[PDB]
Amino acid sequence: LSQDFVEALKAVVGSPHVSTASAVREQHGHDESMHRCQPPDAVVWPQNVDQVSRVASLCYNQGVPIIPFGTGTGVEGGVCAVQGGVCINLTHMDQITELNTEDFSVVVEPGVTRKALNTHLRDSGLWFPVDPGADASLCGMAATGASGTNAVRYGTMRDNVINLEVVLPDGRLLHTAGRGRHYRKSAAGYNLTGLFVGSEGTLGIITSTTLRLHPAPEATVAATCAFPSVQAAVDSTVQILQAAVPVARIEFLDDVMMDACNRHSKLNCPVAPTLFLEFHGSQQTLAEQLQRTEAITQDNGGSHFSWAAEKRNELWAARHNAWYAALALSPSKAYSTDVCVPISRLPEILVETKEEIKASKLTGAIVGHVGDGNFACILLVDPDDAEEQRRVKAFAENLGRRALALGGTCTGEHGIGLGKRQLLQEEVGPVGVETMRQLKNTLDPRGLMNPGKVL
Ligand SMILES: Cc1cc2nc3c(=O)[nH]c(=O)nc-3n(C[C@H](O)[C@H](O)[C@H](O)COP(=O)(O)OP(=O)(O)OC[C@H]3O[C@@H](n4cnc5c(N)ncnc54)[C@H](O)[C@@H]3O)c2cc1C
Ligand SMILES: CC(C)[C@@H](O)C(=O)O
Repeated sequence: LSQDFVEALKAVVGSPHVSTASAVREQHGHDESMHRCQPPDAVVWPQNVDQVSRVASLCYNQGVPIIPFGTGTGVEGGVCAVQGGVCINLTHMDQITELNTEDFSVVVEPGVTRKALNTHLRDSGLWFPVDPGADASLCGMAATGASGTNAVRYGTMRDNVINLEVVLPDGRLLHTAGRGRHYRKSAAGYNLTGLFVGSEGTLGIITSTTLRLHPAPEATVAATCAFPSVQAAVDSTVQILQAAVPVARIEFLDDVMMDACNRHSKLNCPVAPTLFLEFHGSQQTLAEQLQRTEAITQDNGGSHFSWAAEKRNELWAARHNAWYAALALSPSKAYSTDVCVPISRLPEILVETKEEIKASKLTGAIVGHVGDGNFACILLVDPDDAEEQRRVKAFAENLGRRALALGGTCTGEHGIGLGKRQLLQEEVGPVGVETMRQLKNTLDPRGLMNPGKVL
């Protein structure tokens, strides 16, 4: 990467905000996944949207790849600079603007995390529900199409993103639903917002997100329920959803995951396949949701609810850190699967996955947003064991195809990145692939917008 080009970058954002140092680049060449670190040629921190546009234009017209970088908590190698180029760390734009409490909406820049937004919303009676376990950039969550434990009731990022400000690859500024606009529904033209949610930085750079806010629940109750088998826990989940109990959270941990979270946190739950549950409503509706949910779990051998305030906070902090609890079993890197299937097929595939984990030499922990028909298998890797690494690939790839055989999807929330590109081709077929690629080509003709990812 030439000296003239570095100086041009410095002319846009300022000398302290451009780095070609090896250590700085290596810190931006990987996320939380096992994908090998591939350092960008430079890291740049733009200070405002005009600078983002000018950096993109400079890179695009010089043939230099662009890698958007949020908080680096992705798990599919999205930020890995597989073709080098300029990593654009967006987190110095960290302002919350256009807070509209009366319309339930807010605008956030990429440096704002969910924790920052909800802390600033304290005493407002509103909150933002989509809750990945990591302290992630909200614009990064828009880019990956993230969900979370609350999504079963309050929706995913796709459900809660109202508008996006996007710097297109050549530097043009797009407001996907129109500058400053926010509303509950629209039929005006083609919905551009949904195209950029889940685009993983391959269609442009999200520089602000307009988010739907939600009213805080009147009352909240959380509990855990232990089961004799995976089958019993997942049958309960499916029957709770089919009875239309509006649970706020319903999370599955197998016995391995439960034990790992016990060891990594303040919990001392029975080591067994377990559901973490949370209910929102008034006192009347809570008692009614509880009684219907306990009846279903009892029918499948579930324990009486272990109730949980500080202890719901420790409960959900343990769940949110399950990824790190799993890593701490083999102090190793990990790969995560992320399939999502029609809910009636969830018992088949979860039980089958548990049986396959045991039948193989591999270690795995299972945790899942099962209210969405979604779960993750966390598979540890010795970073220096090449034989283990292909067995992990082979396992994750066979699980993905089993989900596809059931009518599901290879990723419910994490995205495709580097790891699921072949599975995506099988999921949507040749006309789906060509259509997606035609969309990529019109927004990024030169193929410089995070190349090598998704497609
Ligand atoms: C402990 C843990 C728990 C997690 N739990 C969940 C969970 O429950 N649900 C879930 O969905 N994910 C979860 N994740 C994954 C991850 O946190 C999410 O995918 C999150 O949305 C990534 O955001 P980020 O800014 O950290 O992404 P990064 O890793 O910085 O980037 C991810 C991808 O998005 C692109 N990108 C980032 N920011 C932008 C932007 N502003 N504009 C355009 N493209 C951009 C990058 O180029 C890359 O391709 C978890 C991760 C960890 C470590
Ligand atoms: C599996 C990890 C990465 C996240 O998706 C979670 O559900 O906690």
